[PDB]
This record gives sequence, C-alpha cells and structure tokens, in this order.
Amino acid sequence: NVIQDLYLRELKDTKLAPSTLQDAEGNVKPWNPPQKPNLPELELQGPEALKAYTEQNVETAH
Amino acid sequence: VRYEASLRQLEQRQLAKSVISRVQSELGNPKFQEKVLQQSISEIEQLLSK
Amino acid sequence: EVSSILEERIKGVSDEANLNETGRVLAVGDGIARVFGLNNIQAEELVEFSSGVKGMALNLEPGQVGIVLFGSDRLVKEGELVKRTGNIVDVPVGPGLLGRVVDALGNPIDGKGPIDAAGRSRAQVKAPGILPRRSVHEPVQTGLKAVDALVPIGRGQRELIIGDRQTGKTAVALDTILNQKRWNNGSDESKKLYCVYVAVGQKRSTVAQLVQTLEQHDAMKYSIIVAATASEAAPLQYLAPFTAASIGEWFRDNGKHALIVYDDLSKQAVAYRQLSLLLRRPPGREAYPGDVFYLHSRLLERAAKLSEKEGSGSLTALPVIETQGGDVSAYIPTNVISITDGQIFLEAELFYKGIRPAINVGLSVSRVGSAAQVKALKQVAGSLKLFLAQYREVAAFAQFGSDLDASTKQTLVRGERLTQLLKQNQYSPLATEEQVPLIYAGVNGHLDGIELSRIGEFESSFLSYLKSNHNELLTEIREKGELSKELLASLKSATESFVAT
Amino acid sequence: AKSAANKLDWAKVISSLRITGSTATQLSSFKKRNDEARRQLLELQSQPTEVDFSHY
Amino acid sequence: TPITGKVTAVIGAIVDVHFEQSELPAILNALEIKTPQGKLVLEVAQHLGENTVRTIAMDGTEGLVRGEKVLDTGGPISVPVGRETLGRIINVIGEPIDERGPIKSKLRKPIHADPPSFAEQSTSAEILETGIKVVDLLAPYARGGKIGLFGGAGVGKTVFIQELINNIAKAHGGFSVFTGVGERTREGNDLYREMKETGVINLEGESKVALVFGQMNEPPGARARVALTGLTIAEYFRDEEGQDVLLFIDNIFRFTQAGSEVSALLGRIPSAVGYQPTLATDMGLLQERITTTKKGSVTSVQAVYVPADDLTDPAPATTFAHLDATTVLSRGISELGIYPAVDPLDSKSRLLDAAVVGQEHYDVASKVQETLQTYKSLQDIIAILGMDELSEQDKLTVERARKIQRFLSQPFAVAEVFTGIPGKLVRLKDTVASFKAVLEGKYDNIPEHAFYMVGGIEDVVAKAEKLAA
Repeated sequence: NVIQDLYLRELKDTKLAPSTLQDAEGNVKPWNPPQKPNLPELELQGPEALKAYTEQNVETAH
Repeated sequence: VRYEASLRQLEQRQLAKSVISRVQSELGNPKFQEKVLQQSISEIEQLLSK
Repeated sequence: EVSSILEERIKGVSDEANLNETGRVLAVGDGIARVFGLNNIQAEELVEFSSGVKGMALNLEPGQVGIVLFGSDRLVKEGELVKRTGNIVDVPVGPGLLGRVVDALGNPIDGKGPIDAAGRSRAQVKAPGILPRRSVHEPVQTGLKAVDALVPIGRGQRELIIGDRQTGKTAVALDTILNQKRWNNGSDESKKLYCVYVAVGQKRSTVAQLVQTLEQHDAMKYSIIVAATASEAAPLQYLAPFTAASIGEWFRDNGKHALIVYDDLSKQAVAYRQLSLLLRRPPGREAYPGDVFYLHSRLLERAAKLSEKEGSGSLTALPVIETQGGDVSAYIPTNVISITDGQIFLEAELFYKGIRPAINVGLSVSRVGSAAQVKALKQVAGSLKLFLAQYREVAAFAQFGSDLDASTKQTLVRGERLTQLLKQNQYSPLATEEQVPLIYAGVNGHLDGIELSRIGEFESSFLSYLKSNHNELLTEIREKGELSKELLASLKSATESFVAT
Repeated sequence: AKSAANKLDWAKVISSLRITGSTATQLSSFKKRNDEARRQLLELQSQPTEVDFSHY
Repeated sequence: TPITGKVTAVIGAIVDVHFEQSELPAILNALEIKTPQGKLVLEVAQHLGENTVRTIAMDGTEGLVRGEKVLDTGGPISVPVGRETLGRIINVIGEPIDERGPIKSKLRKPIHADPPSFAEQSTSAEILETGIKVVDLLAPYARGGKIGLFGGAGVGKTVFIQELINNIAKAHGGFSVFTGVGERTREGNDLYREMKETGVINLEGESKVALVFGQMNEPPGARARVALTGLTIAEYFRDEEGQDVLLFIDNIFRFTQAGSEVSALLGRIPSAVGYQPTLATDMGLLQERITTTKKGSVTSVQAVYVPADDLTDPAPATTFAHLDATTVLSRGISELGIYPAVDPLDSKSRLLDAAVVGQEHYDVASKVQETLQTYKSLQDIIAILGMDELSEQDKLTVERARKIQRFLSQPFAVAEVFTGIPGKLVRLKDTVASFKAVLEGKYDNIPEHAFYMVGGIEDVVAKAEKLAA
C-alpha cells in the first residue's frame, strides 16, 4: 500500500547508470605494460682472462 | 574490481538519499490523507477477520 | 541493478501483524530496557522493540518485564511498543558455517553471502546424558609435543587453558587448530574434526588478524569463526558462547567429530556481570553473579563423546581463561577449574625463560589421562613424566647450589636437555609421527649426552636424517601407531647411529 | 638436472679437498650454487603468465 | 528540538529534567540550559519515565536553581571538523579555547559514532621505528597500531609521549591529533608552546596538528566526553580526508575513571573495586572507534595511569586487553634510574616476531630476554647471599645482565633538560647490531658505569675512553 507506493515511485522514478571510465581510472591503478628490463650479454668473452686463469691457478703444495 | 564494488555501494547510498527525498514527497501529499484512509479500511478488514 | 531486486524484496514484505502482546518502554537506560506489559512472554524470549532493536528477555517481574537490548539505546526511546517474536533465541546451524565468520545472530560479518543453513537450533540445549555417552578413546593431536605427551587431548574432553594475559594466549590454542590441518586435509572422516573458534570480547582488529592467519595457513577451509567483538552488546556477548555451542552441536549430532575453542570465557563472566547488575540481580561473589558457575557449567557440559548408539558423535571443548595476575583463587578461575577435566597452566616466567610454549608441568594435569594418548607415544614417553618430575625436584635443590652428587647431576643434565627438547616454534606445530622419534631419543638418553646448545640443531638434523634413511620407519610409526619390538629395535638403531650425527 | 649439476659440484668440493689447492674451486661452486638456487626459486615463483580473462 | 523542561533534580553533575510536553528527546540527545554562565551542555543518559529524563551534565552545575528552564538541543553534540580544526585547541563542547575565534566549520559531526565494521578492518604490518633503543629492541611499533604505556602519569609517562611526538610526528607528517583527557593545565600549556615552537603548529601558517585538551580541573562529566570528541576529529581525518593520522590519548585511565565517578551518581550497583558496570562496554566501544580501516590508518598512543601501580586493578586490566602493543613502565625500573623506565620483561608487541622483524632480530631479542630473566631469577639469591656465592657460569650471566640493564638507558632529547645529557636516537639497524655485540660479550670488558646513561655501542666505546681518562 504505502509500501507499494514508496517502492514504485522511488524505484521507477530514480534510475542511475554507472560512472565513466575516466573517473574510474582515477580511483584504480591504470597500468602501462612493463617493458623488457634487460638483454643479457656474452660471458667474459675472449681468451685473455682464460689464459691468465689457466696459467695463474695451480696452488699445489710440495 | 575494487572500485567497481565500491561504485555499487556508492550507487546504493546515493539512491538511498533519493528514498529520503521521496519520503518527504509522500508525506507532503494528500496521499498523507488518502493512504491513511487505505490503512484505516485495511484495519477494518483485518480486525473483522479476527 | 542489484538495487532493483533488493527493493522488490523489500516491497515483498508486507502483511499486518496482530501484535498479541505489546508493552510500553518506560525505564530504559544503560542498554537495559524494562517494558510494562507483555502478559504472555516466554522466558529467554526474543522481543523486537519497535525501532529495529531486538532484545532477549531475561527477567520477568510482576511489574515490568526486563528485556535486555541487543542493540544500543540510542535507537530506543521511552514508550515504544515491543512485539514478542514468539521464538526463544535461535541460530541457523548448518554445514555452510564452515569457512564463514559469523556474528552472534548468524549474520556473516565477513560478508561471504548468506549462511547455508541446514537448520536452526536454540541457544540452550541440555547436555548429553550419562546414558548417551561412551568413553573417550579417540586421540586429538595438537602437534605440540609437550601438550601431546603431558596432557593428551581426546574427544569430548574439556581442558582449560589457564594463565597470564595474552601471553600469545590465543596462539597456544591456534596451534592446535593448525595441526588439525593434517587430518582435516585428509579424507578420513573418522579423523575429521571440524574446528570452531569462538572469540568473545576481542577487538575486530584482533579477530581480523586471526582469520587472516588462518587463511595464511589455509585452514579457514575447515574453520568456523564465531565472533562477538568487544563493540557488540553485553547481552550478545553473554549469548555468544551458547549460540556457538549449538553450532557445534549440529556437527556433533551428525556424528562428525569437532572441537570448539571457547576463547576467552573470562570475558563472558564480565559480560554476565554487567548484564546481571543492570538486571539489578543481587551482586554475587566477587561481583560476578552467583549462578555464573551454573552458566559456565551448562555451557561446558555440552561437549561430550556420545555413545556408539549415538553414532560416536563428539564435540570436544577447549575453554580458555585468562588469570588476572595469575590469581588461581579468584572466583571465576576457581569455578572453571572445577568444571573442567584438565588444566593446561601456562606460566609467564617460563615464557620469559624462553620455554615457549610455556607450560608449568606441575600445574598442568589431564584428569582424563592417557586413554586418549597415542599408544606409541605412551610407550616412548613412559618415563618422561618421571624424568621431568625428578628434574623439578633436582632443580629446586640446585638453586641452593650445594655441591651436587652425580646422581643429582645425571638428572640435572638429562632434565636440561629435555626442556630444550620440548621447545617448539610458535605457529609451526610438528607431525606426531615425527614427534615419536624425538621423544624416543630423549627418553633413551641419547640426547642426555648431546650438548645443550646444539640440541636444537640436533633436533632439526635428526628429523632430516630420519627423513633420509628411516622414512620407512616413520611410515611405520604412522601406520601401526604402536611401536612393536621390530620398530623399537629399528628406532633404537637409528638413534644410536645418529648419536655422533 | 639442476641436481645433476649440483651433485657433480659438491662431489668436486670434497674432491678438491683431496688434492692440494682448492683456493678458487669453491668460488666457482659458489657462483653456480647461487644462480642455480635463483632459477629454482624463480621457477617455483612462476605465476600464471596471463590474467584471468575467464574468471576475473 | 525546543522542548521545555524544568530541572527536577541536581544531584551532582547529573541533572534530571522533567519535560512537560509528551515529546521526549532520545538517549544521547543533548540539551542546553541557558544561564548567566551561558549554555551548559547536558546529554540524556537515562529515560526514567513519566517524562523525566536524567542527563549527564558536561559542564559545571554549581548555581543551578531547581525548576530552571531547559531547552533540548536534540541529538548528540556536533563538534566541527575539517582541516580547520588543525591549529585549534578545542573544548569538549567544541569551543575554540585557544581563542582564534570561530572555527570555520565544514561538517559538524555527532560525538557518538558507531565503530567501523569487521569488514572495514584492515590489518597492519608496518614497522614504525622510534629510534628509542628499548622500543626498537623489545617491541617494535607499527603504523596504524595501538601503542600503550602504563605506570605513574606524568611522572615520566608524559615525558615518554613527548619523546614519541618529537620523533615520530615530524617524520610522519600529515594530520595528527593530540587529545589530552584530564591533563595538568600547565603541562598542556607547555605542550602548546612547544608545538608552536617546533612549528608543527604554525599559527601564522598552517598547522598539520590539531589539539583537543581537557584539563583535569574540568568536571568529571566533562572529562568523560573529551575522549569521544577527539575521536570524532580523528574520524574526519581517517575517513573523510583519508590521509594517515596520529592520535595521542593521555590518560585513558581518566576516561575509565570519569565513567566510574558518574556511574555512582547515575544509580548503578557498583562493580568490583567500584568501577562502573558499563566499564567493559564503554572501553570496548571507545577502543573500536580507534582502529585502522581500509579507509585510513591511525597510529594511536594511549597512556594508562595505573592506580597505585597495580596492574591487577580491573580498569588497567581491561585496558591491557584492547592494546596492540604495550610497553609497561615500572616504578622499580624508575628507581633503578633507567630512563626510559620501560620494564623489559613486561613489554609485548605482536610485531615482535621472527617473520615480522626477521630471525636475526628475534634471536637477538630472545637472548636479551633470557639473560634478563635469569638475572631476575637470581635476585633472591643475590640478596640473601653474595654474588660470589653464585656459580661461576651464572656470574658471567649476572655481569652481562647488569651491563644490559645499564645499556638499555638511552638519553632523550626531550628529557635533555631533566637528564642534562643530550639525547641520541639510534637506528633500528644500529640497535640490533649494538645488542648483538654486547650479547657476544665483545665489549664486555669495560665498566657498568660506561654503559650507564649513554646511547649506542659506539658511544659506549667512546664513553669507556672518557672514563679511562
């Protein structure tokens, strides 16, 4: 009765629809896709080090 | 998702204040008179059914 | 949207009431209303005050029936009409309470949607009789080796966790809940304990941390959390254990085994005190109303190992009482001590001493004894009790620091190592199948030799070693649950082998 | 796999003990242990490489 | 609402009004009796029926004439909130008692406000380091937490809070609320002056702090709702501004105490020790209106005047329940001359864990606790017979512990006047290191006096040299 009237009038006559994405963007974390951080490189290329290590390292006792 | 859920709650409390506005409208009208008559006759039917 | 359906439901509640009982509020204040009228009124009835406040009714007087509000009186006002619900207080009880935090009236306060309820029940339900009870014979392993060894937990037993304020007080209990993950995850329904943690008087933040901890260990998938935060009404707090009990009874009734932790009853007593003194009931002993013993006893006696004709049901209870200043002669602690079947005294000094979990083994008893202790674990820990008792006596003499004889120092040396053996890391219970070896080693004195400092290292390593080699043996300890001659020999050899690491 | 590599690694640590010198052997072992332990923790860390476009 | 009444009774500051019309204000509505002392604000607390409410009076009631006209202001007292509060000292009513005239009001909010829900809770995990060694070592604080202090009030208790304000609140920045329930007026004036001096209040500019002050001269009833008022100011920051705040409460014993005074007059059967039966509820409600919601995180500091320094007293006991960390400060440790006087075996935090502050910190703390507990254990034996009659092994422990005890004193810059020693703040990273070394006895070879009243390990080393000369 009064319930119905209140229900009918309020519900019918008051309609909402969700807010714009732009406003939403403000309230959320936006995200710009992560890049590739690093491209690895050759592992100590050149026998300069290698020759040094082969000759230098021995450390054997008598 | 978090803002979406928040927005549903926000919509509900916004629409709640519209209920308050509507409440003031109903109690202003001679619906204030006419629905009292409806309630009155409803009590007649109900209490007579007792 | 969701709003349109909700409004439709709201429109869908109409239909006049005939209000067969009315009464007018008059004296209202302190949250305790008193209404004049209500000629028909059941005792303990729930009455809806016209203001959307519901209050149970605890005093019926030939003037004014005293209806204790479950809400705040800032929504109540003088001369309101009250309409009797016509139902004595009741809660939804069901399987859906698993994985849900619920407030006293069964509203999900974690808001994981409406509770899937298979029934409703009533707050007061009489305790299981002598006839429908069968003797306890089902272990419950808390994964705290000291607890399992010294004060074994079974099903249908009530054992009181008592000790100084929040000395990780909640955490001692929480460990038990956590170790029940091992069986619970398991599909053995005859070893399924559904766990109900009841939190009375704690702040929302404390509760929230706890439920989070439970979610972290992913144990909330078998937990029911009944909560009554400190904000919530003193009547609701008073009603809170009793409605937890009924929730437990649904499990118990189904025959499914369960365990209910009632943490802390000490705040129930404060609540009942407030309630009684504003029901103007004559002040009881130590200001706690004199019928608190009855209140607590009826609550506690509803956990039991029901008979085999009653499908071997068993709600198990663990009450938790905070002792204010460790006063064990205080009326509320004294009352509870009598009711329960065990004491699990926690001592602050030993906590500070770094014995965590902290248990004063002299003030800890299990009057329901080793009928619920694992048979294997009984064999290994057989003289553990004697050793510890000897250690206590020896330690007292040792304080005087008189030149101790070798016999006293055999005890002293053994005892020191045992104490270090007992210690365990909080929030990390250990599997019983792998606690039996550790106790074997200690009791068979292999650790007595091993230096005190590296006992902790040894323990870790020993487990790794048994995992490496004697994992066949570990499987057997789990599987056969009694150490046979072969197991005893295997275990003896393993320990001996690991003496020198 | 990673365990094969590491079994040879630890076997050689106790072998390098056997013969004289081992002054820089353990440093080789250390580099290998470090990064081998990093990739296993990485591989266990591995989240789904895409959002839930089904569920979420 | 304009509801005339007459004053039926004036039993203490618990006036009873008898409304003559059948429109009756609800409980927690507010009434103004206008007098040549201006308005007196009273708050409905019981309805005693027959159109006779009984109201707590939040202002002094001397001079009232029975039957005096009352008018009902209606609803809970509405304070004024905003950022305009920052740079004001406000009375219980909300009057600007720092006399910067009318506060520019935005929203005026009811004093009583229901505590946020279980769902709204958000659990903390932040480390907040104060640079106070004893705090850092024993029980680290956290942002959003509820911090707790116990002992004699303003016997060093007030000073401790002042040190906390000095350290935490400049680093924190943003909104901060100081609410002082029943504090010594002169001490409050000192705080006001000091705050203005340290620019936190800059009255020429803007102030990022707001102040609520309730003097201990204020009537008991007034003191009861000083707290609720402050919490509202905090809520505006917590919720509406949504920026992390700070909150100081000193003493929350005064909140309980005030309630106990009014309780008797109100007509309640006294509970044990004499405390109000609504002690549990009132404390509970208050302490759940101070919390870290998902809306905002409010670090709160609560100061408990323990009466007679008996923790077993029910009001301090129920306070201990609602705190997230406590650092009970003991008169005995004060007698030992250690300022800060925090008892080291009676401190706890849920933030002291081997996950939260890592195993190394936890290990360091474990050893400190064990050492000190041993030292406490041997106190009997020490008194009855000499320390030389203790075991040699124990004598090392005792010597170490005596050093640890002395080491724990950290001069405070706020107490610089009193100590006469320039204060020092030591890093959390530094603290763990300093204690670690001492525990390994590295620097144990230099006098106890060297460790006495000085800062970090490096300072101790230097102070040994100072003594050596």
